[PDB]
Amino acid sequence: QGGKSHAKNWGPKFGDGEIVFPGMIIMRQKQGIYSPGYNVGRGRDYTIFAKTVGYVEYSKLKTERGKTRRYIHVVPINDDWSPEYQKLADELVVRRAEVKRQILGHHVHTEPAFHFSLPQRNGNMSWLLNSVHKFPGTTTLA
Amino acid sequence: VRTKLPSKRPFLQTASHLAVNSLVPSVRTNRWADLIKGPAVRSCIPEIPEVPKPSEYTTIGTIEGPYTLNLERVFGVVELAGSQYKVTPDDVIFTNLLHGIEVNEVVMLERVMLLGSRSNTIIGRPYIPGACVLAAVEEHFLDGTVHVFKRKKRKRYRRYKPTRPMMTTLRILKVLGIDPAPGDELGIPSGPVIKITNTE
Amino acid sequence: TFSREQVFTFAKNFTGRARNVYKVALRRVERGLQHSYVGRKEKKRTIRSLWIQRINAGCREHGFAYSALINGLNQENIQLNRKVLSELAMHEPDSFKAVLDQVRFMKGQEIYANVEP
Amino acid sequence: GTIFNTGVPGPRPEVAQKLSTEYQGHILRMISLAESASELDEVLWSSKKHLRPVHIARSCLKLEYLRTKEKGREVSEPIKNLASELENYVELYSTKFTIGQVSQLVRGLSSIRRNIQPDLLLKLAAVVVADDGRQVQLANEMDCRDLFFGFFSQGFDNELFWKRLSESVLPRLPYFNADVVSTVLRVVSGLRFLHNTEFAHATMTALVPKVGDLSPARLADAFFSASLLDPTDVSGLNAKLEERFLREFTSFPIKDTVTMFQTVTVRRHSTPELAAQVAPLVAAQAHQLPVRHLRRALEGMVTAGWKDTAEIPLYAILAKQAARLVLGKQSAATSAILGKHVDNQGYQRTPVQLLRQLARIFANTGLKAGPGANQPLAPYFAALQRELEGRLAELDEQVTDDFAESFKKVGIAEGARVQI
Amino acid sequence: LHKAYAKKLLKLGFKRRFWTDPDPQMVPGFFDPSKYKPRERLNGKPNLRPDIGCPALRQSQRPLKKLPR
Amino acid sequence: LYDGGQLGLVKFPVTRQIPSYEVLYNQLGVSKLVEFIQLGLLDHTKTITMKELLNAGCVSSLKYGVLLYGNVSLSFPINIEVTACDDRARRSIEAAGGKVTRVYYTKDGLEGLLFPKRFTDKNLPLPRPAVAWHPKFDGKFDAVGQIPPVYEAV
RNA sequence: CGUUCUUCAACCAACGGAAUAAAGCUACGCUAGGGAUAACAGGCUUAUUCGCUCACAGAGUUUUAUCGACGAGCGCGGUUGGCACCUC
RNA sequence: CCUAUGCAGCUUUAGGGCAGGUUAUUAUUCAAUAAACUACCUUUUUUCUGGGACGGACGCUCUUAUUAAAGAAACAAGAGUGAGCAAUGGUUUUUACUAAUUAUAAAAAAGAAAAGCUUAACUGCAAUACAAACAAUUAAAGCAGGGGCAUUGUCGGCAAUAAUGCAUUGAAGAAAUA
RNA sequence: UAAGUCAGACGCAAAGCUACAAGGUUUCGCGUCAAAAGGAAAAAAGUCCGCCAGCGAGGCUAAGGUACAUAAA
RNA sequence: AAUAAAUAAGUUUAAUACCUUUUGCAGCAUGGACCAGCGAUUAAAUGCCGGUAAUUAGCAAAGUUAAACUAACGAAAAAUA
Ligand SMILES: [K+]
Ligand SMILES: [K+]
Ligand SMILES: [K+]
Ligand SMILES: [K+]
Ligand SMILES: [Mg+2]
Ligand SMILES: [Mg+2]
Ligand SMILES: [Mg+2]
Ligand SMILES: [Mg+2]
Ligand SMILES: [Mg+2]
Ligand SMILES: [Mg+2]
Ligand SMILES: [Mg+2]
Ligand SMILES: [Mg+2]
Ligand SMILES: [Mg+2]
Ligand SMILES: [Mg+2]
Ligand SMILES: [Mg+2]
Ligand SMILES: [Mg+2]
Ligand SMILES: [Mg+2]
Ligand SMILES: [Mg+2]
Ligand SMILES: [Mg+2]
Ligand SMILES: [Mg+2]
Repeated sequence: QGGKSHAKNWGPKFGDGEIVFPGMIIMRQKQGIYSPGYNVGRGRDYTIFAKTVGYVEYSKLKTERGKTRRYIHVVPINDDWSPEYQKLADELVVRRAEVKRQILGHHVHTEPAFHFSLPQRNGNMSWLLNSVHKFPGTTTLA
Repeated sequence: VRTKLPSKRPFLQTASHLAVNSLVPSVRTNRWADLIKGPAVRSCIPEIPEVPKPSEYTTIGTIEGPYTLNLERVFGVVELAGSQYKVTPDDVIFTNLLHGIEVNEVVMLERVMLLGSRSNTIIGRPYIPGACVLAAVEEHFLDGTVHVFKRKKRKRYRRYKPTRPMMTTLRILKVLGIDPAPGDELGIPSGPVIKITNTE
Repeated sequence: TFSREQVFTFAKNFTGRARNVYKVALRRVERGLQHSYVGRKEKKRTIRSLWIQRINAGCREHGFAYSALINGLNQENIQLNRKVLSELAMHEPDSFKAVLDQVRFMKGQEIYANVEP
Repeated sequence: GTIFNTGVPGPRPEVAQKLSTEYQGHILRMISLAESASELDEVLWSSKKHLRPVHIARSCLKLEYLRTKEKGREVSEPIKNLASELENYVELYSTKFTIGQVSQLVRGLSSIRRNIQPDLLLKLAAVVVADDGRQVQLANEMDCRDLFFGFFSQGFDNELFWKRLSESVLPRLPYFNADVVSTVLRVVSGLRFLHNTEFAHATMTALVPKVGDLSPARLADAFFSASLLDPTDVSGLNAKLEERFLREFTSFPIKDTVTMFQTVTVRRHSTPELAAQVAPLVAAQAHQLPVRHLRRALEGMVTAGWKDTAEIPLYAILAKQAARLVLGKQSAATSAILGKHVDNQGYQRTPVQLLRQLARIFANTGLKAGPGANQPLAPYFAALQRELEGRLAELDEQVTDDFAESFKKVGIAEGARVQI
Repeated sequence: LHKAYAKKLLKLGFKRRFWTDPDPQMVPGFFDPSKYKPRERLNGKPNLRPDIGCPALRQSQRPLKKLPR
Repeated sequence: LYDGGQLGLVKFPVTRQIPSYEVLYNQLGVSKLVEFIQLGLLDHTKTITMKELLNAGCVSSLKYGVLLYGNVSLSFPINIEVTACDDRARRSIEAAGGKVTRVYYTKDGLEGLLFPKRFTDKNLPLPRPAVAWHPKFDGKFDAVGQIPPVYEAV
C-alpha cells in the first residue's frame, strides 16, 4: 500500500581546496561517474577515499573515443611529489590525534581500563576470551 | 543529513588545520592590512555641540516665620521637572520629587517661556533672559497608593504590586520680568521676610 | 490571594452581595483593578484630545487652523506645549491672540539686554 | 571508527594494555600517562580526596617531561599555574615525604626554574639530613644523584647540609656508576667550600677506573670540571679523558665535541687536528649548534688559530648561522621539518651579553664585514643591527661603546647599515 | 553502553567488575567440605512475566491469575 | 528504566567466564613496602612476615593472603614471606640479594600467625601447621608456613 | 560437571522477534472515558442537482409562433455526495 | 457509536490439566497409572484505518512529482525480490568483438569471449570516515603468517544499487580446567 | 535538563491525493498564534503596524487617517 | 460581569465573570446557592549528583574492625671557565 526504501546519500563530501586526511570518504556514488586520480582509492561499490594528507581537486579529461572522464585528486601540502612526503604524512597523523584529545578533554576516555587484562594472540591484542582466567606471572615452572 | 544529530564536521576540519599549522611553518610572515592599520578614533565626523539652557531651580534663602500673600495681576509660564506650568502669585503646584531642597526654603526658577499682563505680553524663543519666578518649598510627600494588578485568564498568572509615588509641593511668591498695567500696581507689602543664604 | 480584610476594604462601596460576601466580592475586586490599569493609560490619550479641540476652536475664531499654528510655532522656535496653549485660549484671550499674530505676521518688537548699545 | 562516537580517536594498544590489568595503581598510571599540563590538572582535581605524597612527587616530576616536549619557548602559563598549586601540597605533606620522594620533588621543580620558598626548602633539607643522614643509606644511586644536583640548582648553600651529605655518601662513591659520579663532581666544582676538601679528592680518585663508562654528555662535563678542579692533573683524570677524546674524536655528537675542543684549546694543548675538527662543523652547522654552542665553537677555533680556507669557509657559514638564529627565520622544506633543525623552533630573544661576546669574537677573527660586497661577517652584523633597533631600551653607554669598538675593528665605522 | 542508558544503571547502583563472581572454595587452604555445591550453568533468560517479573521490563503491573480449585 | 517495549538492553549476549580466585587476595606493591621501611615502620634487619605487615599498617584486613607485585630498585637485601608473588617483584628483591618465599597456610593456621595472643591469653595451644598442599597447586607455594615463624638475620 | 573458541538449526514473514501454547457470542449485559470519533440537526464546499445568458445547429418550413442541441460562462443552496468545525 | 492494563455470563472439533463417574490395563484380600467419552477447573482470542466492521497491508531494493546540494509524507504512482554460480570466483596471454540485466547515458588500459594454471569464496589484527535515537548496517589504507597467477603487480568472492532475523534455548568439531 | 513536550492551527507561496473543491487531507519554505497585552480594518486567536518593570494633564512617530458621528487640510 | 478613569457633578468615555479542558471557549462545553470548620509528594532504608564542614571513620583504650592508597620509560645540565 505504501512503504519506502531507506535513503542513500549520493553525492560529493568536499569541494576544491578542502583539506583531507587518509581514509576520508570524498564521494558516494552508485556508478563510476567519477574516476580515481592521484593519491586516492576506490572501493568495490565505487566509494572514493583519500590516501594521503592534502587538498581535494577536480578535473575533466577528454578520451580517445570522444568520451568525457572526471577525476578526483588529492594534492600534497606544498606541491611536494617527492617520495619523502610519506614520512611527513605519518607524523601529521600522529599529531592530529593529539590535537583532538586535547580539545575533547580528559573525561572523554579513548582507551578502556578494566580490572583484568585482555588476552594476547599472535602478538596483538584480542577481544576474545580464553577458557580460563589467570593472573599473569603468578606461577612457576612445574 | 536526514538525522537530527548535530554535525561534527567543523570539529573534524579544525583538528586537521591545527595539526598542519603546528608542524608546518608558514611561508608568509607579514600582512599589509595589519602593518598600516591606523590608530583607533572615536568617529569620522566632528561632534555636534549642545544647546545651553537656563538653570532649573536654585536655593536663595529660607523663610523665618508666618506670612501672608495677596493677589497680583501678572502671570507667566515656567518649565520645571519635565513639564510646563502657568503660575501667578499665591498658586500651589505639584511636581516630581526635587532633590537638594528643604521645607521653608526659597528657590529661583529661570526657565521662563512667557510673561503676560493686562496690557502687554512677552514671548520667549524659547526662553526669556532676565526673568525669574520665586517659590517656597512646602512639602515632600508620598501620594496616594496606586494598586497595580495583572492577571491572565486560565493561565495561573497573577501579580500584585502596590506603590506610592514621591512628589513635591511649591507655593508661588513672586513673578519678575514684566510690569503690571497702569493702575494694577500692588502698593503694599506682599511677601515673607527672607534670610538670604546664597551669595556667589 | 487577597485576605478577607483586603477584599472588604476594596469592596466597601459595592452593591448587594458584592459588599460582604467573600466569593462574590473577590471576583468583583480583581476585575475592577484590571479596569484601573487600562483606565490610567487611556486618560493620557483623552486629555490630549481635549486640548487640541480647544486650541482649534480658538484658532478658527480668528481665521486660522490648528495645523497651521503648530507648524508656525516650530519655525519661530516657540516650545509651548498643548496643555499651556489650551489654557491660554480659555483664560487669557489677549495673550493667545498675541502668539497668533507673531506667528502669522511676525510684527513683535525685539528685546535686548542693552536697550541702547 | 566503530567503538566510540564520531571524532573520538581510537584506542592505542600500548596504552590500553597498561590500564587494563589486575593490579592496582590506577591513579598513578593516569598522572604518568598525562600528555599536557591541562590534562594533569584535571586528573588531580578529580582525585583530590585520594592524593598522597607519592602522587605529589610524581606530579612534580612530570613537569620536567612536559617542559621537554614544549621546547623552543620559555615556561608557559599553564605549567606555572600547575606548579603553584603543587607547592601547597608539598607544604601540607612536608613532614611525610621520604628521602627518595624529596629527591624527585626538588628535581622536577628545579627543571622548571621554580624557586622553592626558603622556609619550605629548609624543611625539605632537614628531612634529608635528619639523624646525621643514617636514613640516606637506604637509598639507591638515582636518589643520591638527584639529591646533589636538585639542591645545587635550587641554590641551597648551607655548609652543615652539604657537610653531612658528603660524609654519608663518601664511602659509597667507589660503587656508584660513572654518570652518578660525574654529577657529584659537577656539584663539587660549583661549591667553593668543598674545592680542597678530601671529598673532592675522593671523588676524582673514584672516577679513575670508570672513565670508559661515562656517557658523551657526562664525559664532556667531567672534562670541563676536572680542568678547573685539578689543573695539576695529579689524579690523572685529564690525561685519561684526553686520550679517550683523541681515540673517539668522531664518535661523539657535535655539541660534546665542541665543548671538549674548547677545553683543550684553553688548556694550551692544541695539536694539528684543526682539519679534522673543521669538517664536522660545516657538515652539521644548521643543527646541533644553538647560540651558546656557536659561541663556544668560535672561541675554540679562534684560540686554536685556524684560518679561513677557500675550500671550507667555516667563519663565513657561522656568520650566516648566527644571523639565522638572531632573526628566527624558519623554512617550510620537508627535509628541514623532518630533520628537526634548531632554526625552525621559532624566535627566542637572546641576552645582549651574548651579542656583545659574538661581535667581539668575530672582530678578533680578523675578517672584514663592510668593505666587501659579500664578506664572511656581513650577514651577522646586518642581522645584529635589525635586532638592536627593536631593543634600543637595553642599550646603554657601555654597550654602545663595546659594539662601536667591534664595528671599527671589523671595518664598519661610517655610520651606515650593513650591505646585506 | 550509550551514555543515557549507562547513567541510569550507575544511578541505580550498578558496580559489577567481572562477568561472574569469584568462588571462595577455589582459594587454596580454604576448602570447606560441608559447603560443597556442584558448579551450575548461569541462566540467561530474563523474567518477563508482567505479573511477578522484573518491574524494569514491563510497563505496568498486571493482576495475578486464579488458583486451581 | 522501562524503554517502551523495545527492550534494547536484553539484546546482548551473556558471558560466563569465572574470574581467578586470586582476586580475593590483598595486593601489596613493592614500592609501598620500601616506603614503610624507609620511614622506619618496618624492621629490614630481620625476616618480614604477614604479621609484621598487618601491625605496621601495610595490609588492612587479611582473609586469604597477601599478593606482592611491582618493580622497585633496591640497594639492600630484604627477606619477606607472603602467600603469592609475581615475577617482577621476585627479580627486584633478588637483584639486591633478598629472598622471597611463598608460604602455604590454612584457615586455622592463618589465625595463629596473625593473632597469637588470642590463644595464649586463653591458655590454648597454637594451631598446628599443615602437612602438605594438594598437587593441583604445585608451582604456587615453596614451603609450608610455621605458625610461630622462625625469624633470621638479614 | 563446568568454561572458551570454530559453527549451525527451529518458531519468530504481526519480519526490534519473547507471559511456552492457544477461537467465538451478548438484543440479558455492567464499569471507566471521548464530541480527540460515527448515526439526526446546524456549519464549510458545490462535483452532482436546479436555474439563467451566450450559442440558432437541427425540427417546424419564409419567420427565434412553438419545440430544441453540441459547447462555454455565471448564479442558487431545496437533490445525491465530501469533510469531521459545535454538542456524548 | 468508538476507545480500555477492562469486567462478567454463555458456546465450541481454540491451548493446557485430571480432581467425580464410565471405560481400559495391572496389583492386594474402599487400590495405582491414563493422548478416550461425559462433568469440572484454568488460560488465549494484534495493530494500522479520512469512525468501526468487510477488504487490503506490514521485511528489503530500483524509478516518478515536490527542479539542477542532501533530506522529505499519504490505504499516492510505476516495476522487482525472500536467489543463482565449483565457475558466472582469483590471476596471466591473444583480438576482424563492445553486449546484457527487474530497471538504468557505468566502464577502452576497461569489459566480454577463447586458451592455460589455480582456491584469497583465507588465519590473527587495523588508522580514518560515511551514516545513524540506540541496536545493528556501509567503505577501508596498512601490519604479520600461509598461499595463487604473474615476475614485482594484483587476489580478504561475484560491474554497482535487493536475495534477510537480536537475545534466549538446543546441537556439532576442537581445546583448557576440575 | 535522568525536566517538560511527542492531539497542533491559519496566512502568503509550491507539489501529491480530491473535482487545478472544502475552515479537507499529506509533505515542504517563511511568518504569526499557541505562550502576546497595545494601535488600524465594525465585532476581529493565525491578516497589517508593533513586543507591556512602575507612575506623570510633557514631546516625536508607525500602520492607517485629515467636512458629521470622530482627533487632524 | 454592576465596575474603572475622570468631571463645571448636569454627565462623558473605556469595558462580553472565574475555574477546568482545548488548534481555538463570553461560551449554546465542564464545576460551584452562601458562610464557618475539616481536606491532598509525608516517613524509613539504600543509591546517584551539588552545597557546608571535619582532615580518615567506628569501637575499644599501646589493638582491633571499615574504607582508601600501592611502578609508570629514573627523560633535567640553565658553569661570561
Ligand atoms: K509486531
Ligand atoms: K451527543
Ligand atoms: K470522514
Ligand atoms: K449570601
Ligand atoms: Mg509488498
Ligand atoms: Mg456508561
Ligand atoms: Mg470534532
Ligand atoms: Mg484534522
Ligand atoms: Mg483498531
Ligand atoms: Mg552507533
Ligand atoms: Mg605477491
Ligand atoms: Mg574483488
Ligand atoms: Mg504518540
Ligand atoms: Mg502526533
Ligand atoms: Mg486543516
Ligand atoms: Mg496547549
Ligand atoms: Mg506630529
Ligand atoms: Mg474634529
Ligand atoms: Mg474540539
Ligand atoms: Mg451546577
